[PDB]
Amino acid sequence: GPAPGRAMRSTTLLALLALVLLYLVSGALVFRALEQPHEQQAQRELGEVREKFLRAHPCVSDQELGLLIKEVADALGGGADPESHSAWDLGSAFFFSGTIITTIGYGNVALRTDAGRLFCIFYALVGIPLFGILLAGVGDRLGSSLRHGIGHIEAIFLKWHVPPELVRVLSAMLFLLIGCLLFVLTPTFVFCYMEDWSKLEAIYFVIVTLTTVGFGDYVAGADPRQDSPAYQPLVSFWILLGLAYFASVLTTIGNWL
Amino acid sequence: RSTTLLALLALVLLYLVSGALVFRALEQPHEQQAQRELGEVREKFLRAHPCVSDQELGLLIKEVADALGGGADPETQSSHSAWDLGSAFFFSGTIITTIGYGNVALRTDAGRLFCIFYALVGIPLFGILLAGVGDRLGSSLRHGIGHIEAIFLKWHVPPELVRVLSAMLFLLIGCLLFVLTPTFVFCYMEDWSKLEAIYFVIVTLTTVGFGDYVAGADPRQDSPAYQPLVSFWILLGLAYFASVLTTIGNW
Ligand SMILES: [K+]
Ligand SMILES: [K+]
Ligand SMILES: [K+]
Ligand SMILES: [K+]
Ligand SMILES: [K+]
Ligand SMILES: [K+]
Repeated sequence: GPAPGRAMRSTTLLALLALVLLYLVSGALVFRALEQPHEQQAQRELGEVREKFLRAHPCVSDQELGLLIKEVADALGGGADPESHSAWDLGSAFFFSGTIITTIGYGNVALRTDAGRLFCIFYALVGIPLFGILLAGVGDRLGSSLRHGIGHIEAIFLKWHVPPELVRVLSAMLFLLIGCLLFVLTPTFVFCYMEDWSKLEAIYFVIVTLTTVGFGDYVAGADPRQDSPAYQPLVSFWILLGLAYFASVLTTIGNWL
Repeated sequence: RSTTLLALLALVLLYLVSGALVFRALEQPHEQQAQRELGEVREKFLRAHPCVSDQELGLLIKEVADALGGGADPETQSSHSAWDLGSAFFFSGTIITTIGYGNVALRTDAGRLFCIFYALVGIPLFGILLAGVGDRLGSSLRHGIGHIEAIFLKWHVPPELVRVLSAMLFLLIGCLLFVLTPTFVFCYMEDWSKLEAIYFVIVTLTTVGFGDYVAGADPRQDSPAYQPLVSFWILLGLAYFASVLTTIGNW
């Protein structure tokens, strides 16, 4: 009814369209000044690296070095450690499978085979939607489990003569802030040391992860090697519950709108 | 229902295992193969030049690793900006669509902090327009078929089956304009293989966005339309492929 109806009005879209278009333009102008100074430090920057090895070592020709770069190119282009770290063992392959259905897709360990790409194609067409079924399912019992809990302490708020305005003015904020505590503030200060990131990196990782954006610029566990069996299912378990609570909030306020 | 959930949970969990098993078989050879062959080139170049120590080589192989990771082209030796307004505009399209290629990673803390607030706002905001377009796109499209549909209902074809016929044609002309045509273009303009043009589109459409393949990211192809017009298709491609998923949930 309202979902197509509010969009059925052509003026609502085209105004929102130009809004989004210029919302993208504004973000591009900001993103430019924030990052343009420091990105392409590789294309021409390696050019000085070659000479600083042609100068540093007269014993090596440029063509010998040119082949060396081309040799290590196909080496790095398939899996090479600049120094066990197998990125396709069942542990990490399970992680890679999860990034597909969650639509996170870090791509930090991309597919090489034309057989693996085809397998992933059908794996995504079927795997992704049925994952959302379970995620929306968990959110049903998860949201109810909080409200069971939300209700118990709610009794105390109303008794202390804070008006029926309490809801809807309070029980929404405390409901989200406890989730903001458990699935954002708690993991960040954990990940701030568990991966030894800075303050913003832990927060930046969580958001891009939970928003299913998944740049792949930040997993850093393995930062060098996965190391511990703690993180492996638990973080995916955190992502799962992170998405579930994320789903609960977007759905509940969907009703309130 | 807790009965369907916990049962589906084991179904989903094993679906990941079954996927991880086959993924291992199709990738563990190729990745670990190069890991062994890298040690060869380390030896092979330590042989050719005893003048160069391994530590001085260890720095270099990491420098070229830092370079190649940055997308440094090993082809010739020595402008096409990445954070130019045209591609930075496309970069914003990666977050709000939750595609997030990550091919051009961020670096500045100010850029990441601004991206934090920009992502939280833009993503549900985009979904409103996307679904909004998908409603109007589906409506304007459904408006067009009716002309042809009126002719089809004369050949004594049962209206019960006329229902099913259009349902096929709905997705067929839909994928034709948003799967076949994009892949045939990507297989041509990017000269990717058939399994790379399809692979790019699908991973992009489902917003998985591995970033390994990105159309228009190729610095050379300077056809004036290609850079943002693909993203224009991405919008319509997202809206259509998502609107079907809603009707999929119904049927
Ligand atoms: K996504
Ligand atoms: K990515
Ligand atoms: K990379
Ligand atoms: K989505
Ligand atoms: K993604
Ligand atoms: K991604």
